[PDB]
Amino acid sequence: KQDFLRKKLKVGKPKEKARNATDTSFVSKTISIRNQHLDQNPHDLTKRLTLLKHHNINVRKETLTTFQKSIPSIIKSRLMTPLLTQSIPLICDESQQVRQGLIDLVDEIGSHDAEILKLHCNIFVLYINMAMTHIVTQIQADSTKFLSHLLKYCGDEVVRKSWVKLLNGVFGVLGWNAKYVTIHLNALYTLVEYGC
Amino acid sequence: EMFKVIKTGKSRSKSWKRMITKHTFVGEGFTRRPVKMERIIRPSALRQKKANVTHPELGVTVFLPILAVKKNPQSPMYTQLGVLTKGTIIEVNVSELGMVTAGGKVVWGKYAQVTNEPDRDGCVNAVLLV
Amino acid sequence: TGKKEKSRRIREGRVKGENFYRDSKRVKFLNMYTSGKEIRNKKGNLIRAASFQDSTIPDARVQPDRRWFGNTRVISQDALQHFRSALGETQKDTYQVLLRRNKLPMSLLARILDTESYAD
Amino acid sequence: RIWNELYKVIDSSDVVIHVLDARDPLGTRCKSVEEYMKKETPHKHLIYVLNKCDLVPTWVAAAWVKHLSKERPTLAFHASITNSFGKGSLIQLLRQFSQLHTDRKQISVGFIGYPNTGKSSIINTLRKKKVCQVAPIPG
Amino acid sequence: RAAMLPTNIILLQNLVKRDPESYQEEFLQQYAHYESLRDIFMLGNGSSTMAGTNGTTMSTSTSQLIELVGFVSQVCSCFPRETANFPSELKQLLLEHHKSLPFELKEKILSCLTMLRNKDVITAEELIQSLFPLLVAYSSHGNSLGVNSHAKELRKIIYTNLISLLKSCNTNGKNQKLNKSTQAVCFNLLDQPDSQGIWATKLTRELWRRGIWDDSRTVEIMTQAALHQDVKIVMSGVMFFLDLNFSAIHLLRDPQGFAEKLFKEHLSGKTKNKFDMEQKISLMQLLSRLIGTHKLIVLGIYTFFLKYLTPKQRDVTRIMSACAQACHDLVPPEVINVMVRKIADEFVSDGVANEVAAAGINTIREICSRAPLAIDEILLQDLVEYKGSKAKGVNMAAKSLIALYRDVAPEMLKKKDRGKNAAMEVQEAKK
RNA sequence: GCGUUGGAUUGUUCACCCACUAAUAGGGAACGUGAGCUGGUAGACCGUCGUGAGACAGGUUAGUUUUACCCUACUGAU
RNA sequence: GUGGCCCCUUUAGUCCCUCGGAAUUUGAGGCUAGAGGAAAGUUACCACAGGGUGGCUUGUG
RNA sequence: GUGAUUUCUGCCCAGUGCUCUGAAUGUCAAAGUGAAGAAAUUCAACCAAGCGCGGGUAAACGGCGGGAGUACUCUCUUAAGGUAGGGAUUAACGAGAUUCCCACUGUCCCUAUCUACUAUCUAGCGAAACCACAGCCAAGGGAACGGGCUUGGCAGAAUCAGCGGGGAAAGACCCUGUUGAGCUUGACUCUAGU
RNA sequence: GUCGAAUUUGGGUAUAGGGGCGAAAGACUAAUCGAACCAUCUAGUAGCUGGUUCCUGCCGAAGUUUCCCUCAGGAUAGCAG
Ligand SMILES: Nc1nc2c(ncn2[C@@H]2O[C@H](COP(=O)(O)OP(=O)(O)OP(=O)(O)O)[C@@H](O)[C@H]2O)c(=O)[nH]1
Ligand SMILES: [Mg+2]
Repeated sequence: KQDFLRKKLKVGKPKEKARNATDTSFVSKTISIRNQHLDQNPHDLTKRLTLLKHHNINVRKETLTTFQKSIPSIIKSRLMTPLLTQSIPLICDESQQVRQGLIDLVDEIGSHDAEILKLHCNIFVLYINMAMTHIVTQIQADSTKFLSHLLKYCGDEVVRKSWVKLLNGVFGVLGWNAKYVTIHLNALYTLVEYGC
Repeated sequence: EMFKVIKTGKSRSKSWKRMITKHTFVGEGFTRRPVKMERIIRPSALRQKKANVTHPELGVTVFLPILAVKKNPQSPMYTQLGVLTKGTIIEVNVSELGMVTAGGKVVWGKYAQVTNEPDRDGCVNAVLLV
Repeated sequence: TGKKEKSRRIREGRVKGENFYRDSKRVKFLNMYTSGKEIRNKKGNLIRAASFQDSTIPDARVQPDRRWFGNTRVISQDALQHFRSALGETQKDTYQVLLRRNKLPMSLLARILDTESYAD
Repeated sequence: RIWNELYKVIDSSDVVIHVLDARDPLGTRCKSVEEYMKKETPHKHLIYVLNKCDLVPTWVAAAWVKHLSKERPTLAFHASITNSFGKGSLIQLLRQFSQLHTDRKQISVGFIGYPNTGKSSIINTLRKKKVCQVAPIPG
Repeated sequence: RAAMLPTNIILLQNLVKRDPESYQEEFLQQYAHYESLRDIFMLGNGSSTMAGTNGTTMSTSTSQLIELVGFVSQVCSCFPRETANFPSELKQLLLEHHKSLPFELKEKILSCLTMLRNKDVITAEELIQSLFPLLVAYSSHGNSLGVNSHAKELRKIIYTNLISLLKSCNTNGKNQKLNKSTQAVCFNLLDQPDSQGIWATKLTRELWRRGIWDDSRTVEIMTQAALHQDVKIVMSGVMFFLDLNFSAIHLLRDPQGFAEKLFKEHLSGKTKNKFDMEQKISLMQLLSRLIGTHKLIVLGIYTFFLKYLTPKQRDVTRIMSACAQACHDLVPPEVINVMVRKIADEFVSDGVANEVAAAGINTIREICSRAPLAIDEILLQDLVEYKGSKAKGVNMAAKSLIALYRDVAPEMLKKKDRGKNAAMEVQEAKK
């Protein structure tokens, strides 16, 4: 318990700094804030793109409605294929409201630009035949609406690629109740038509 | 005579808390501890930053900022608490005096010994150790 | 049998109150809230004073040393001025922040009455 | 009595948030405390939080945040247990300060400002339940 | 409960494990969903870019596949039909994409393969061909530099899973067919000179420590690693042969040539100057501890030490403690005399400090304990000068040298030091 | 010797504010342990802590001692 | 000149004692000589039994 | 467990618990098996569950970030993002806690008056608490404090109605038992049940 | 405060003490409840308090001196008969 002391001479190690040498070395980190996006920018829909994954349901519905309204000014741009990539998996969504909003969006984008549907037809049919085999019946029922609205616009390359997956998925979901059966039967009519 | 007992609770039955009655030096980045975790209380009024240091030569005194407490002769716990009792030895800045060693290195810290009991006087008066 | 402090200490590898919970270090901390207390006998008189209340007047000496009277804190002019410049740059910017701030030296940062005397 | 609590809170705090009303921040600023924190306590951080941003348009909030980010970080905020704004940004900033103060073992954040600015509501928003009493009356 | 049963897997599997003749349709209702899910997976904060993610939120498709994989892997043994291609689907899901799968799904498949191998559905000979190629791929430096690639965690998972596999296989009897096969891949990794033998060395050390790979074939792998060009592989080999050394030295094929090749390649030959001092010292330790133990002769060691035998040098107490460890009864004492006269000139000279002199004498007497006739009486006397030295380091040191030569060559000492029995033994034996 | 006020303020008052006034002086006899009348344990909630029972750095709320007819003193009365 | 300056573990017994109806052989106990060295908190929901001026000050660091 | 409706409901199975018809190996009781010995006995092997090990679960207790390159250090993502600038202007009920306004008044300045039953006096009836002895003051000693002691001021019967200063003259709080009980917990020893 | 109902109530009946019942206050369970009441074991017991009955004569004290895991109930030196 001394007021002054040495460790030791400590042969082999670096010598030491004596007792009073001042050390003028430091480091200064710089704080980083979020941006918070308070000022309108042209790149604003690119931020609403990812709200299709929002845990809330009204958020996703209103986002799909906004993208529906903003179609003609973005139909030819760098945002449409990511829009469809991020919105197609809502076929297996838990809400009739969101599925209906997506039906409306695909109708609008089909009336405007159908080459994008022709380009994205594969993941479309994959998610449709996933919904056809979904253990949830709310999702298993609303498959054929997406299918019919798809055939309405692209129609024949979908069957030129995948015919049997479609047919066996429909015959599965049919079980082979009031209006879902009618929708399945209309889809069957349109499918067999595009098979002619 | 140094620590006062402080009691906590509605029915005050727990004491466990100790207030230092005398003047103190805490440092530059003090930042009080939470109440559930603080035991030693060093109140803001009994907290000194500057002393009144006299050079025995030159017949001159200066109001210098304190840098540290190295040795309070009573129970070196008190050194870590930073208690400025009589006879306490402190490091004070001396850059105002323009002292320089052989080599041209400016001196900015020196030892001083307090000569008063600042629990009785708000002043902390000290003498430089040349 | 498995729920015994003996078996626990065996399978893993002293103070009153060491359990599956509350190791050595924790028991001492939690005893702080209680036993800042004053011990007495049955008739009433102090055996053991409360903590930080020992009540003994120590021998308060300070020995001579050649290490007093010496320069304890030294700095060269070039390092000093560079240190001034960098921190004058740093501490004007509020988004910046120094990391340690305690190991660092921050301390390094006519009159006519002589002629006329109120009376002339 | 109140200013004793103020200085107690500051001395116990490692960070000080300064809550302003977006209707009148310069009215609700309290510059003397910032000057005291400059001279006395440079080791504290002293950031701004605009609150009640839901009452004013977005461009006014952006303007004030731009005007005040020149000097102090200045987050914008809206306090509600249900529908909030700025919660994650403030969380991120506080854990930044925590990462800087890695040796202290804990970091205390005081809430300073005028009455009726939303300090209790900001705390209740961070915790996401009613922790502090709240009322439209000031005190 | 009925409508929720398809959503609750934990109850479904406990029901299926009881009566699996029932719950066939319940299993097909989920296998179809799993098929449709895998058929899919087969194929910033700036004002402009899309917002990023935190790293812990996932997709509802992935959250379903992660559950279905476990269900199917736990009831495949009850439904051998309709599941025969399931592990092959997992394998070609892993080792043909590597990147379009999230980390949680990869981890889940990696654990389901391990339990499918614990059960005898899958064999080690085809699980190894799944696990090893992913190590090299996630140690790529191009796969590990995405945004949220979990490359380090995956490289740890695959490594500990391989360890569990081989520990599993070597319990009853040592599966030589497996060990001899997965040592060949270590050999064929150490050939690739970039860094890929890391996953051979780090693994062989673990298996040696677990006692699973006590064999002559394995020590050759670490020999080749020590003889390698990459620093972190050479160090793995050296630290293996260190851990005072371990029993692996008693399974070497030629320790003398090993030490010769080491001293020639790394330290002296090209003087490439790749190793830092902290690694050079660990190489010196290995060389000296092999040499002293097995009676080797190199003779270049003893001039290589002399550059570093100076008290103004970085951490010399380790170097001089290995100097003694390379001394024998069977080497020419002149090449050690030069060493002792360097130490004596530079450590027990005029003006030197107490610790310095004590270190010198202590590292000389433990040399002379192995090579007694390596310093002569004239300097022995100069060093036993320091007996009564008042410092308590040099005295304790000199007494050790005196007690060392009191039992070995007491005639070199003077009459003052021969302690009551050496002198009596000399008086009878001098006539 | 004689007087030395009326009020506002409990997000509080170990005090201050504006008026009137000739003036708006300071104190004691209680507070040198504890003594008229009035504001400022049991139940419950939030916060900190605790594995927990519970405790508190806190905060809020509600919440039953009841003389004199005895001696003395004092005030009046035979 | 007969040196120096200040209490629970274990082993062994020639021809040691005993195992009580006699003996032998294993074990056990002695007496010898050796070598080693049971247990945490809380209670304001509580209860019981006890206990508890040196004439001091004033305006001037 | 939460506590109408409405609105919101993001992430973590590192930890502690719970759970899994979860391989082998490890730990591993009794019975049973083998070896030695003349035998009592000694040793070894085998050895269920449980543990350990690794999978699931957070409207379970906890808890609050992720990844990569060489615990540290650099880097960049942070999806508890307000869906919109219409984002919060938000019932009824209550012997619940609180502030302000109108009205109204003896709450107050500033007290006065009246009625009934008492008190009061009388006939009859007739207790209780408390009680070492008793009962005028001042100063001193004194445990800060005398009705009794010392020194002084004084002191005249027996008494009625009132008063509440004192005496009546009958509290909390603090501490201690190696106490009594209640409660809790991987504190110790046990135990029903399984 | 409430007053047509989760309403108020009589009689009969069921639940019994480490047990019951509880729209939960540790509330109620015959003026008794953080474990009812009666008798016995039982003159239960610590610790501490209170008290302990006739006269005279003669002698006549004591307070760290040394220790058992610190208080502690003690064991002892010395003093007196
Ligand atoms: N619209 C809106 N109102 C807010 C916001 N924050 C607070 N308020 C409202 O402001 C009122 C008063 O502010 P407080 O929450 O009490 O803020 P405070 O005065 O600092 O709180 P205290 O510390 O308790 O005094 C509250 O009753 C809220 O209703 C906000 O972000 N937006
Ligand atoms: Mg307020």
